[PDB]
Amino acid sequence: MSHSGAAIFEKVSGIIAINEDVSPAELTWRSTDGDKVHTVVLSTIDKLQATPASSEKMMLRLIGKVKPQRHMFSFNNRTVMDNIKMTLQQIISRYKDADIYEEKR
Amino acid sequence: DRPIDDIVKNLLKFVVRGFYGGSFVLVLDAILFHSVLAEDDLKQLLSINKTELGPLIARLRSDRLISIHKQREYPPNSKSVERVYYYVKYPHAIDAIKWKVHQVVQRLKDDLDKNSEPNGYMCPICLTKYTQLEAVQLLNFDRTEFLCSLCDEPLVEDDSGKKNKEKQDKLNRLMDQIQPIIDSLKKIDDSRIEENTFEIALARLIPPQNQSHAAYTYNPKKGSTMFRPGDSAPATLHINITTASDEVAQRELQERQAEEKRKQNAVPEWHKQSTIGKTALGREERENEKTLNDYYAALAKKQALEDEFEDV
Amino acid sequence: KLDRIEFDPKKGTFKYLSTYDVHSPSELLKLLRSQVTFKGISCKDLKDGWPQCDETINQLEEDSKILVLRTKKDKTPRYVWYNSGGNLKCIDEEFVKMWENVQLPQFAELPRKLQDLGLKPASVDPATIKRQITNTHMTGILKDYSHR
Amino acid sequence: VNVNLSREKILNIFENYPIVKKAYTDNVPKNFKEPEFWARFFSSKLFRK
Ligand SMILES: [Zn+2]
Repeated sequence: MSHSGAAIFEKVSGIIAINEDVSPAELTWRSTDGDKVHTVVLSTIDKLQATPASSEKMMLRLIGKVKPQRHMFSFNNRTVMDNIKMTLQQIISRYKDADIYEEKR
Repeated sequence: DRPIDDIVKNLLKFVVRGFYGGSFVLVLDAILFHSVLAEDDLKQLLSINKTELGPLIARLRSDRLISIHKQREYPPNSKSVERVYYYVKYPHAIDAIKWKVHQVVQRLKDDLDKNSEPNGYMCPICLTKYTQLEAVQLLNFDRTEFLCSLCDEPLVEDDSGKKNKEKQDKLNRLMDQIQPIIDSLKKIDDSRIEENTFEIALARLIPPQNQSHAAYTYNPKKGSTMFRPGDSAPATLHINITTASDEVAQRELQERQAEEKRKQNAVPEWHKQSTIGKTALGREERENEKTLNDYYAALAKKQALEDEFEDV
Repeated sequence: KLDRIEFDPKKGTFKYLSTYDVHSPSELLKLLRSQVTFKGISCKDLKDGWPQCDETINQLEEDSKILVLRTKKDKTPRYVWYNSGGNLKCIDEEFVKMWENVQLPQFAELPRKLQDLGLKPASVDPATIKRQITNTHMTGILKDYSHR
Repeated sequence: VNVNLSREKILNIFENYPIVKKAYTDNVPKNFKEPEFWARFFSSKLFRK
């Protein structure tokens, strides 16, 4: 209950899941009927934008490093949104560390 | 999640499948497979008309196996309309189930006890039941037959004299049939369940449809003191690997810090030397290596969207 | 070019492709299980491409393997769902009537009643829930370090 | 929070613990890079144990 949840992508309701077993970890979103499927490699993400907790809107956006690619998601429950955000924070942070080390060396 | 949640779900599934008809299973199963479910979505999931859905929801609501939640919604493109959501409040359903199971068992036990008492009497004409005590005082002068009051007619002995065993069989069957419910309740009592709410249920939501009109979000009105009945319920780690070059670099930084550290306590120059005589104040190896390598090689050879946002 | 037609390059043949490729109770059972949502599969489409469906569906209904929605004009199978629970029929009609007869008390009083009988109530009364100067030439340099 | 590591310390960890080396040789480099492994290792419960 910390790697899956309901989310809305491009005005389409679906289930958002975090797949960490396969390296690199990628964010996969699937529609309820399975017609639409979206996959994003977390290694390409540069920053993680999230709406403030003081606003009724509950969007979470990931921006890819370079017309940079932008992925936006909307959730339903703040607890689900926060739980996904905390997990995503760990993945993005580690990949950023690897990028710094790779360029540093 | 938690093992208890499955136990509660299993108890609900058995109760609905046994003590209710067929369509009831479909409605409750859909609302158990998913979290809070909009009425419109529920209709199309089961493809049953609104009129048929009414009896199912109403009876389930009456037994408190399903809870209701109405909130005002403001679609960006259409006039506001009130939406109805259905979910399961486990404390409510378990509480209702526990009482009903006890009542049914108690009723049979009381009925079984009642059948063990004398039969009684009744009047065929006025269909008025008379107890043994009441019939004794209405007998005739000859004291041969009981007489009715309204009709003044002989009474007839009542039935149920042969049911002493039938009711015992009825109680025996129900206890054996209802075994899984008690076993589930026993495990439920051992654990502690948290009361569910419309917002809480949304955490486990599985969207029913692709473009459902109903917004499965709970945006409570800002700072509202109104209270409705039955609507309230009870850091990053980075690691840097230091090599030999970095180790000496850290030593140089530490040495610089030590040099600056003493300065804050170092005495000034005025303080050091007595200043009375001064003025006033104011106003090639590489080639040798290659031949060695060639020579040693010979030796080896020889030897071998603009919205407010924050950065998280 | 159509989607409901299947081509066979081995013999150069066109076949009537069906929405659901099920021709056995095992295939139907797994298809219902694989569903990610509780949207039943139409029996109108299930019948197409399969000679008999009512006979197979009826047997599964007796076995309590699937849930079947039947019409009202006459018993005819419609949209079906996988049975995640136990036996569909496990309570005698004489006890269902008794369950119908029993009427629950007011919810605000039900938890109290169970405690009287010695049964632990998994609920609480909603009424018990409680809601819960000089030197002005430093206009903004002075930070309020009131507490430590 | 930052933690400093050195190759001499890295070798010491392998020598004093064979489980860490076992999960290091069969993973680095096949799926990801060494720096992520140690950050992954420290955040794991194996390091705590
Ligand atoms: Zn009479």
